[PDB]
Amino acid sequence: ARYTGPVTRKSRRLRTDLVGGDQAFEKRPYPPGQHGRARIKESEYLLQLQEKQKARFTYGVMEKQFRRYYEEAVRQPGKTGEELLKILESRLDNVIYRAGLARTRRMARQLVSHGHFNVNGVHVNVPSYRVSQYDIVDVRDKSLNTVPFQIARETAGERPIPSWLQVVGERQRVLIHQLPERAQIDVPLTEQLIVEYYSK
Amino acid sequence: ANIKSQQKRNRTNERARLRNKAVKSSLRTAVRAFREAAHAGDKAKAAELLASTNRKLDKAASKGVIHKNQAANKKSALAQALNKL
Amino acid sequence: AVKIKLTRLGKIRNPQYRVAVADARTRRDGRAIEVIGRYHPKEEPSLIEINSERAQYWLSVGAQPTEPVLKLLKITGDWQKFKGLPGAQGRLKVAAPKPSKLEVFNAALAAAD
RNA sequence: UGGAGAGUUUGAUCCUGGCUCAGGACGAACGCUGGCGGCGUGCUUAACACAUGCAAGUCGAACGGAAAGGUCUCUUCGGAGAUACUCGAGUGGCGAACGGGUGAGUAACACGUGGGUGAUCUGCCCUGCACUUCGGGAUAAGCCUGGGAAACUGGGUCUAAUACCGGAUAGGACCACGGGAUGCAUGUCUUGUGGUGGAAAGCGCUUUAGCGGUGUGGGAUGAGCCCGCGGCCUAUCAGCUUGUUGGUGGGGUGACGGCCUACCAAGGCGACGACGGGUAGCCGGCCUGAGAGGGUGUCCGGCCACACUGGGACUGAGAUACGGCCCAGACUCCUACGGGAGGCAGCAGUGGGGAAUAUUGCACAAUGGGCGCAAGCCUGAUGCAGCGACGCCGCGUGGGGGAUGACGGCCUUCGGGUUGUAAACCUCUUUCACCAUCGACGAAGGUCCGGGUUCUCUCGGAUUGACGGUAGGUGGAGAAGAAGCACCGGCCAACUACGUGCCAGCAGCCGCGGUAAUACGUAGGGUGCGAGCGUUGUCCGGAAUUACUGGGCGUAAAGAGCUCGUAGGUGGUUUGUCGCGUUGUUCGUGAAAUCUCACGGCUUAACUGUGAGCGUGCGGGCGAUACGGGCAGACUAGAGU
Ligand SMILES: [Mg+2]
Ligand SMILES: [Mg+2]
Ligand SMILES: [Mg+2]
Ligand SMILES: [Mg+2]
Ligand SMILES: [Mg+2]
Ligand SMILES: [Mg+2]
Ligand SMILES: [Mg+2]
Ligand SMILES: [Mg+2]
Ligand SMILES: [Mg+2]
Ligand SMILES: [Mg+2]
Ligand SMILES: [Mg+2]
Ligand SMILES: [Mg+2]
Ligand SMILES: [Mg+2]
Ligand SMILES: [Mg+2]
Ligand SMILES: [Mg+2]
Ligand SMILES: [Mg+2]
Ligand SMILES: [Mg+2]
Ligand SMILES: [Mg+2]
Ligand SMILES: [Mg+2]
Ligand SMILES: [Mg+2]
Ligand SMILES: [Mg+2]
Ligand SMILES: [Mg+2]
Ligand SMILES: [Mg+2]
Ligand SMILES: [Mg+2]
Ligand SMILES: [Mg+2]
Ligand SMILES: [Mg+2]
Ligand SMILES: [Mg+2]
Ligand SMILES: [Mg+2]
Ligand SMILES: [Mg+2]
Ligand SMILES: [Mg+2]
Ligand SMILES: [Mg+2]
Ligand SMILES: [Mg+2]
Ligand SMILES: [Mg+2]
Ligand SMILES: [Mg+2]
Ligand SMILES: [Mg+2]
Ligand SMILES: [Mg+2]
Ligand SMILES: [Mg+2]
Ligand SMILES: [Mg+2]
Ligand SMILES: [Mg+2]
Ligand SMILES: [Mg+2]
Ligand SMILES: [Mg+2]
Ligand SMILES: [Mg+2]
Ligand SMILES: [Mg+2]
Ligand SMILES: [Mg+2]
Ligand SMILES: [Mg+2]
Ligand SMILES: [Mg+2]
Ligand SMILES: [Mg+2]
Ligand SMILES: [Mg+2]
Ligand SMILES: [Mg+2]
Ligand SMILES: [Mg+2]
Repeated sequence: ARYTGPVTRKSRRLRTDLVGGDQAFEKRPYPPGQHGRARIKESEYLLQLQEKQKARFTYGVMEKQFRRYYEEAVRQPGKTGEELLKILESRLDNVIYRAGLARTRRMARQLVSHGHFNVNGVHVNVPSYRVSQYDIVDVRDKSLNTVPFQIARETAGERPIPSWLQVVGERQRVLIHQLPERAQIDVPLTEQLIVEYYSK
Repeated sequence: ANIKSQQKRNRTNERARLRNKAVKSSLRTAVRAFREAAHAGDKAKAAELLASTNRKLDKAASKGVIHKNQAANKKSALAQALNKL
Repeated sequence: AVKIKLTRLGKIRNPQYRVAVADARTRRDGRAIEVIGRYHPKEEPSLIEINSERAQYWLSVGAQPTEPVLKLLKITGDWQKFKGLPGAQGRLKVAAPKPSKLEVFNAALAAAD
């Protein structure tokens, strides 16, 4: 299942703008509802729950799928908040966002889900594909001369492309150099509170 | 019975029982006759009914009626009754 | 007596197999006496490995192979070097060596520059 | 590489200490709701009673034969001709002791683990050496007849064999006396002489078809028996045992053995729990946990036990003999009343019990098994499908813009706030379903017929797939067919209005409701999840509330009224030694699966393959001697005189 609801409503509760730029946010940066402007009680469980909610609705990942990401983030060496954002970033719909082939996160999910992309010449239609090192992310030969794909051509300059992937020319195909460590990950969220949420 | 081969085998398990029982009873009435001559202290028939009792045991062991380690255990016991008389 | 047989231990639509030495009075996935190989009949040629110094031990001592394992020991050549046939070299063939994952990535960087 | 706390004793406090909750899991059930696919899984209670079909056969290359089919016939026109490929019934060989099910019994060498067998067995398979030799008498079937209601059965004639029985020759059978090797006491293996003995079988042939038979040395596999250590509650069970503990002479067995028997000795076990009572199949594993521990034994895999209840042998290499035999018992059924028949804890299925668990499905294509030289036949093992959100995993129910921030609902301090970029509207894209169409991999094989030096082998073809016209590819059409459930006083994320007035009712705790209820009922709003969400049952955690890791006992629960002493636990200084504990290292073992790591394959993931760790242990060889302990001494500080 997907959320399929209002997107500003879960950017107002978390007090943090989740999608890239929003005018409905910053007119009302307080949580929604009829009791929207009230003084909230700053608990410790609230700081740990809402920080996990920043990570789910930024990426569009349900709870029984986000929990399995934690079950292998704590089990790999290194840290836990590092490798949690590493395996969340390598989802293929998040690759289409960072490569500048989509406007928001919810259309980068459809363009993978409706089957507009290959990887190694293999037709994928799952958003939760985890790209490894040296993967090419190619677009289908049929899906050129298409309206949402030609709008991603001239608009390849307004958002920064991270250093862990590379976009090339007239073939809009994405080359994955390595899995990103920390620095080229965009930060609306702190990472140690998601690790402390599941410790309860 | 119910299976076609099982009626076949019931008829052959009884042919084999009547065959083997006649051979085992011939061994018991030939070891016993040695025990008469050995208990009387004869040494005349006991030296030559041993040679016909052990020969009946080896023929019963080649016909599958008794096992070969059973024939060896009965020939060793009758021969050690001869050497002590 | 002693057989050399296969053991189905894959998924539902992926019948993996192992070449295993077992008694005839045993179910398929029972205790093998010794596992000596494997057979994956889903790749484009096949994926066949026989240990070839343990398959010579069990054939010399009396293990009767079953009829689909007999076709495998003729292919790898372990049957011909036991009965003394002139097909003693292995006539098995491996899959086509694909260009590796690093090679395609360097081919794509040079394709743009 | 891995440990979280909160509420509640009081007017208030600090300790002690119970109770309760948040977490995870499930063979599940119930409630509301419900789109799909992948993959697992599904009588936990009555080892309760079972209708119907199926679940074990096969060989004419063992034998007599000719009931069925195809041929050669004579020829009635619907009967004759075994001579003849093929074959019902029958004899004979092998199989039927495997596979499949269930957890009633068992507290035991049943199981796990490591050994012993100088105390043993082992069909078929592989290999070394000899051999495959003379005869004989019958019988099933067939045919003719007697008894019986049936199930079935008596008699007379008649015919074979790889059926059966009797001889000749053949050491691993026996007895006596010797050598040569080894040790772990009985002994064991190898050889020599004398005296005694044991076997069998042929059939087929396009004319280098071919399959078998028997005695033995040696392997391989399977199995039996014995022993060390390991895993439940109970002392409100304290005396159990007479073939019981041991010896000798016999008997028995595949084999050691009171396993059995006759005499002789008077032992054997027990406070380290004998004898008894309660319960339970055991393990790899599974769930929880920071680990140590605690609960459990369900799928899968190993082993054990049982097949309507209780006993018993037979056949065979091998028997708890599930779909065998005999007897007794209970219960169904036939009968002419004399007598007979049956055992789903095989796969589906019905009744019943119950909170609750499915189809009287397809296929022998793949893999395993039985027989056969082989083609083949058999296989409810198995491969699959049907059904149930029962569980895990994955994806959808739209996406990008969009303020005059509309209508409606709700709240208001009557200015507005909120649902809310959410709708309306413009616009883009078809994953899944939906329609049309193409169409698999599982099959370097199974068969036939061409080329092959025989074995083998391909140029290369005819054909052979239950799942299946499925998965998957392609084409079409349009936002089109697709969201619910609990909770919102604290724990614990999320609050207002109205109805209600100790009533109706809520609740896990302590508490809420007696006319302004953030706790009851409804609406709006919100939060957590999402094809699910909640309740109940059950176990682990939190519980350092059984504490070894890891607690206590002056007054909170807790020092026996006090001493003496048995078993047990514990031990000062020092020299030497053995190397049991301890410790180092190495080989054997610790099955596979599951589990952690790393790559690889299903579009991802679950799932699956491979490699390495893990397997805390246990056995064998070789090192170390500080400490503990055993052995042989010394010393005076503790203790006694
Ligand atoms: Mg899900
Ligand atoms: Mg037969
Ligand atoms: Mg008599
Ligand atoms: Mg004896
Ligand atoms: Mg008080
Ligand atoms: Mg109070
Ligand atoms: Mg319903
Ligand atoms: Mg049951
Ligand atoms: Mg016949
Ligand atoms: Mg035969
Ligand atoms: Mg059985
Ligand atoms: Mg005759
Ligand atoms: Mg002779
Ligand atoms: Mg003879
Ligand atoms: Mg007595
Ligand atoms: Mg004796
Ligand atoms: Mg005795
Ligand atoms: Mg029981
Ligand atoms: Mg703990
Ligand atoms: Mg079981
Ligand atoms: Mg069961
Ligand atoms: Mg029953
Ligand atoms: Mg016998
Ligand atoms: Mg049977
Ligand atoms: Mg039955
Ligand atoms: Mg049944
Ligand atoms: Mg009922
Ligand atoms: Mg088959
Ligand atoms: Mg087969
Ligand atoms: Mg389902
Ligand atoms: Mg339900
Ligand atoms: Mg399509
Ligand atoms: Mg709160
Ligand atoms: Mg009120
Ligand atoms: Mg309420
Ligand atoms: Mg509960
Ligand atoms: Mg504890
Ligand atoms: Mg508890
Ligand atoms: Mg205490
Ligand atoms: Mg004290
Ligand atoms: Mg007091
Ligand atoms: Mg007190
Ligand atoms: Mg006192
Ligand atoms: Mg006392
Ligand atoms: Mg002591
Ligand atoms: Mg000391
Ligand atoms: Mg293992
Ligand atoms: Mg992968
Ligand atoms: Mg695995
Ligand atoms: Mg050792």
